[PDB]
Amino acid sequence: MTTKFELNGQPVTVDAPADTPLLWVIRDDLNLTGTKFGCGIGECGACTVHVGGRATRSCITPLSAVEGASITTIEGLDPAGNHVVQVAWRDQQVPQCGYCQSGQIMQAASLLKDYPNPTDDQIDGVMGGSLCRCMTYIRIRKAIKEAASRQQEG
Amino acid sequence: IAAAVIGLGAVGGIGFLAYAWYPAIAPIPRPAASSFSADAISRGEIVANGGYCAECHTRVDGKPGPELAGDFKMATPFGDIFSSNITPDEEWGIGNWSLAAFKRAMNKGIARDGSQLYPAFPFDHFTKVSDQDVSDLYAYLMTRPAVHLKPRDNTVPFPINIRLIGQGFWKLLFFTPGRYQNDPKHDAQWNRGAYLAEGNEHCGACHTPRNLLGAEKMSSVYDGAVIDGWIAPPLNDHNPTPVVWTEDELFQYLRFGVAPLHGSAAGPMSPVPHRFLSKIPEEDVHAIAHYYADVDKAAQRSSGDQAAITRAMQMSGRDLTGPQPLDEDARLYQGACGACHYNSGPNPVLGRPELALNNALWLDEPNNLYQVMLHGITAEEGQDHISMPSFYSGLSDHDMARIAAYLRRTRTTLPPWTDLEKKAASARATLEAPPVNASH
Amino acid sequence: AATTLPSAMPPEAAFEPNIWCAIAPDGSINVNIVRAEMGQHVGTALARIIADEMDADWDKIKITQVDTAPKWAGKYVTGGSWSVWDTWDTFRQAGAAARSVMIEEGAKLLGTTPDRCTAHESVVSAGSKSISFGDIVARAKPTRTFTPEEMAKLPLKPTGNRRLISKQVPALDIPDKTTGKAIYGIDVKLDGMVYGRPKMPPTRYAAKVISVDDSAAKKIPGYLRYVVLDDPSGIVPGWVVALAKTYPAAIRAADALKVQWNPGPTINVSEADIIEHGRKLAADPKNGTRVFNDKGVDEALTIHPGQVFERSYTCASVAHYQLEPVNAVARHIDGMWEIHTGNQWQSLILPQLAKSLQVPEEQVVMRTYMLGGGFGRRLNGDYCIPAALASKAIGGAPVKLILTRSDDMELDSIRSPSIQTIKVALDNDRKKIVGMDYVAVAGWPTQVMAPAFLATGEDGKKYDPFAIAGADHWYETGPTRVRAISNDLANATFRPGWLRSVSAGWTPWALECFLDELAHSTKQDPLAFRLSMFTAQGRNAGQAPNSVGGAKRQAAVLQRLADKIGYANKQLPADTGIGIATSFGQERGMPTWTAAAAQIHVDRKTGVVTCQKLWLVLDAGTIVDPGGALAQTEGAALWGFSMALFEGTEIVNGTIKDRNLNTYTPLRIPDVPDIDIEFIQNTEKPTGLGEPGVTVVAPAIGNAIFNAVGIRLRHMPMRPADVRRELQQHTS
Ligand code: PCD
Ligand code: HEC
Ligand code: HEC
Ligand code: HEC
Ligand code: FES
Ligand code: FES
Repeated sequence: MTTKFELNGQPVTVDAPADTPLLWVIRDDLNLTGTKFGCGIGECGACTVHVGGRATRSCITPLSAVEGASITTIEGLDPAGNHVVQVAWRDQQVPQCGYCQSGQIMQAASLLKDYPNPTDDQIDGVMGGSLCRCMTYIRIRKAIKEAASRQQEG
Repeated sequence: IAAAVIGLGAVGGIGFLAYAWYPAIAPIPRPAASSFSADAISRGEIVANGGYCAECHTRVDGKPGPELAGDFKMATPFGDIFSSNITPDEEWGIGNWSLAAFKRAMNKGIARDGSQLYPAFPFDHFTKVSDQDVSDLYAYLMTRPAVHLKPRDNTVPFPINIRLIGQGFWKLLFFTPGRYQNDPKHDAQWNRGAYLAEGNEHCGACHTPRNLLGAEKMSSVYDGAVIDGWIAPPLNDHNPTPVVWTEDELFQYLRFGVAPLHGSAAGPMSPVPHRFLSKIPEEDVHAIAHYYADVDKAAQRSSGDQAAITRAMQMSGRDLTGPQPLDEDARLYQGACGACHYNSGPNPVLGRPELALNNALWLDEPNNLYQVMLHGITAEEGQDHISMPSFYSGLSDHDMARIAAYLRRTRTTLPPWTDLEKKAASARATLEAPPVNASH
Repeated sequence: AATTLPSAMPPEAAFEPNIWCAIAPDGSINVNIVRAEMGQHVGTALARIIADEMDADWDKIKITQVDTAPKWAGKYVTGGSWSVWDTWDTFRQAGAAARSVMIEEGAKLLGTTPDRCTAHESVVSAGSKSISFGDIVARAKPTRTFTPEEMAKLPLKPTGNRRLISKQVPALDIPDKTTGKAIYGIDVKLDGMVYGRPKMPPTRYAAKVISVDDSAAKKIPGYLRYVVLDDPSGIVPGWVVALAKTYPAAIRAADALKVQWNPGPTINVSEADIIEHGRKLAADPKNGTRVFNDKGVDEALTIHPGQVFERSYTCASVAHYQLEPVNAVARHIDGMWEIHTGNQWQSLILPQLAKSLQVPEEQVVMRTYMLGGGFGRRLNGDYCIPAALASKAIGGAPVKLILTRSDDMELDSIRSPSIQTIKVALDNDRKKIVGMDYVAVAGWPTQVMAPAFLATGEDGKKYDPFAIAGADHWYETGPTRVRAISNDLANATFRPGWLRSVSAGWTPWALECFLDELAHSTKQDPLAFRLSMFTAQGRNAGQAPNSVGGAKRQAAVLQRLADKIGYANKQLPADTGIGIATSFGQERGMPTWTAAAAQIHVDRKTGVVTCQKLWLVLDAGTIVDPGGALAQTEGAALWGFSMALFEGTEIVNGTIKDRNLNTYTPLRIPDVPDIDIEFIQNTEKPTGLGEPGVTVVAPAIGNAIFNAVGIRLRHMPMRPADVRRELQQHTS
């Protein structure tokens, strides 16, 4: 029943059924509404979180699968919200409605961890799962490239 | 006729009785834990960790059971077999067993009271364990905490529940007792790897196909089998993956649970490198990897690895880059799976397993792919710290069949599978909805 | 007052010259925004307008997304791209009033006549002496208030070069959305909250519950009860809501509930049936309401039966698939029904909520939150009623009703499939259009949700403005008759809804494709043919201040496109073409003249159509927010691209066939083409920009296809299978 794991760097122990998705454990049990609910079948990426530093869909990830793991949400990406991906998102004015942008930012951070220089093909391959209904992809690509360039500067 | 047939039948019966029947060693008082030396305890701990003693001797169904207490359920095709208690319990355990009785059980599969054990207990592999290892792991077992739990009763029917006749006949037909014999044709490392792989680690227990009587087909060793719905792929030349299982790949897979090219160890192989092979000396895992690389014949098949990797990289990004208004199964795969399974660079990125190189798409059946789609992979199941969402409710049987057909056609060069929807339903019929997500 | 965006307003009272702006004693200036924040950054643009007119420092400007209050009296409507266009005059007058009060009080404090003191950057000065707005409020303590007719006569600033308008400015809501701090309707948490999930009836309308078996659901841990909704307004008939302490428990309980239904009379209606009914309706000339019917259309059409050019164009169903599923929290606290949800049209759903709850309209209040994408789906508001009814069933305790994606798609007010027939009669030379007859049959969302907002045509009969708009073209086609017919089959089967650029996304498709077809059939250049009919004479002369210049303005942007893309001397390789299409935007009253060109390569083997480049030129008057305008136009162009080539669904057994992303295929990041968007620069009255970009993308691509391989497609979306079928037919 009780599943213990490290969320945003803090150890937590959630008492919920082991079949409960990580999305509704984070949103309701832990009161972290940064993660959003989209399709619910792991095809839109709105619920993307970071398990062990890797982007994953929390909508179809059961609680029992994250026992003793390290889960990072959009609230834990940076203490002050000044992550390179977040700064590039703000400078490029990417978010229109902002519902997908938490998952989009988490997936972009994971991509930058995977490919430090995401080409167009790499961006298409990695960010293809994430869906934006407002269609901010033109700004999304530019923000990803700008964040990559800033990271290489650093 | 008459006298002749009666005489020959009596001779055969007395011979079979003499072969099958074994005397019962007199029980001994429980040995004190202080008697065994400390180093022997550690050596036995290593040996028992190698043999996965606590894997199928711990109750998993229902509530979790005590360590090494038995009562583990095995869904044998002939019935249900429940592992005996091997904790040093006085009555329901090996506490009254002596060293000779335990050694006899290890080398022949005969219990203390003389009864014959089922081949579910892989004595055909443990019979090669040397005397020193047997004594060490006996000392390790006798110092474990005692548990007074009784294993449940088996549901095996007549005429297989009769231990004497049935198990004696099975041992006569297939079992061959005897310790592993050193092969002078190979170096010490290869000999150690062969001794472990065919002995304590019993890699062929579920990697070698079995006939109708549960005996491993010695003419098809390491040819891959089906266990728990999953498929254990071949451990020899017959592996269908385009990249050869080199020594480095084997060592990485068997020690850390993830290989740079093939992928991670999921399903029934979740514990083997994680729970057991990681607690034994690194030299043993290196020897096992070297032995299997020799068996796999990697020194001859490793020439085409670079070409295979390049081809897999070419086909990995297919339909994932650029506009895709034509193929709908490709759209479904890209939306559902292509986000974390796309590779572009000359080599795969650790944490993004390459499906074009994985056995899930190159095997004869989609069993592994369907099982991975349904169950998912937990944080510590395959590669460390990283996890995989379960598509039990996200994808229906039709959608899983569509994804499997598209991946087989595109990510491999093999002919398409058959009866994908029926196989998807069969795979789904072996679990109980890991997520309450639903929300289709 | 719910959420002040940049930061919380100071708690030291304020001076309110009107109901739109307030000035705090410390200099902070709050602007009350009643438009829904569904992603268009409307609050930032409105704040820019009011601050530029007020002559105030932008760093002291905060915007409050106020809740529904009697003081604003049904001004909570956000659709049809009216936000900036309608708020221009109002916010300019409000800012002028505030600036006048500040100037007078500063002049009084400084001992000078107001005729010499000047205000800039939130400080008014008279020579050397100066005083800030906050100091003015703290010292003078003004109490003057302005009625709307008082502000209507103020000396507004010249509409020329402005200080804050048409300048780049970061949006106020983006920083919150980047760090996951923006609160949506689905993020609302109340004390004693109980989660709820519906069990969708087999049909949208006329479904009756016979029996409910909750024995299976009682074994679900956390499941509380089930409520069969009794709707006085008849908006959600035959609904059964399952309640639980946790949302997954509610989902499992709703799945495990056994409900028997009477399916209704539209259980076996398909999309082909709807299109056939539309054809039958359009066949009869007496059906429908003529938006305008010039005299002599019949005589012009029937004088020469051998010189009639007729075409028909069909558009399939499209689903919103807004990312945030429809949800709402409802409770009854302090003798008032509170509804927490994201809505686009609160003034329309408030009377319906009051009727459903059987309470006076003054006892219902809707708190406003950020919208996870409206796109016209949140104009409906039918998702708030079940939450309120479920809360009323248990005595007013909070209930958070959340719909899953399958339920959201079942309840989705999809864009009804439409069929349009255009028939023209030409002259003796077969070069000029003499008479025109336009008919368009589709579902009427306004006739269903907001019957009081129907427009009146030249026939004198009520019609849906959001089902014929875009067909009232500005071309010179002689006697023109434009007819709008309501598809009763579509209205009965499902709930027709407003999509992005409602009715302006498919009328330009048929109109521009037909114009190009007629130009090619008469051996004419489509650009010259279009420009020759932009005479701007008669009804197209244009009015003021909205459509100043008339059809000529449209021609201008078209000409601009013809210069931006090198239309005259464009040489392209084989199977490559360029297609152009123009439109006047959303409505004749508020036109946004737009033109688009698409470069398309068609694969003759697989039929795949790839857009190499997409040019857009728009004339929306003054561009209040350049970054916001560019973002809205990019989103609209991508929405049009997705509807033209990628999106699209079907109606099977009276309900939409697709239920999630496993079958629905909206546009994703790899499919984005190269887009070049340009805005015509002038000082005219601003018009809408969120919707118009969708208008021209779909026909242009189609035209480009005809210029690439020579096949004409008259159905949306244009899938590769259709191109392959057309090519195979042409091979014969
Ligand atoms: N002249 C001008 C105009 C405009 N602009 C910009 O742009 C925008 C917009 O505006 P408008 O035009 O006014 O619009 P509005 O009204 O505000 O909004 C509305 C719209 O919006 C659009 N867009 C969008 N986006 C997003 N993101 N999301 C959404 O949902 C949406 N939706 C859609 C729709 S649909 Mo109808 O309702 O359907 O019927 S209508 C609509 C703003 O913000 C501004 O900033 C400018 O600048 N200028
Ligand atoms: C799963 C495949 C097993 C592994 C790995 C090991 N054992 Fe086992 N063991 C298993 C079963 C199913 C049974 C029961 C057979 C029967 O007749 O029902 C057993 C039995 C034993 C016993 C017999 C004890 C008794 O009271 O009869 C012993 C002493 C035993 N097993 C020891 C043992 C050791 C030391 C292992 C590590 C090398 C080991 N087993 C592995 C199943 C499995
Ligand atoms: C039964 C529980 C097993 C035992 C004992 C061993 N293996 Fe196995 N192995 C098993 C399964 C069910 C699978 C497939 C699961 C998957 O998703 O990977 C495997 C896989 C391997 C592989 C991977 C081969 C490939 O992916 O191409 C290797 C190299 C392998 N197994 C080797 C191996 C060795 C050396 C073992 C003795 C220590 C061994 N396995 C034991 C099932 C079981
Ligand atoms: C991102 C969250 C993923 C999505 C979406 C899918 N997969 Fe995946 N997969 C992912 C990871 C990080 C891993 C390895 C995890 C580990 O701990 O082992 C996997 C694993 C697989 C495998 C097994 C290969 C192996 O290395 O064991 C297969 C066959 C597989 N994934 C296939 C697959 C399919 C078909 C998917 C669409 C339904 C899919 N994955 C989605 C990451 C992610
Ligand atoms: S909600 Fe998990 S990906 Fe759509
Ligand atoms: S910003 Fe509205 S969905 Fe991506």
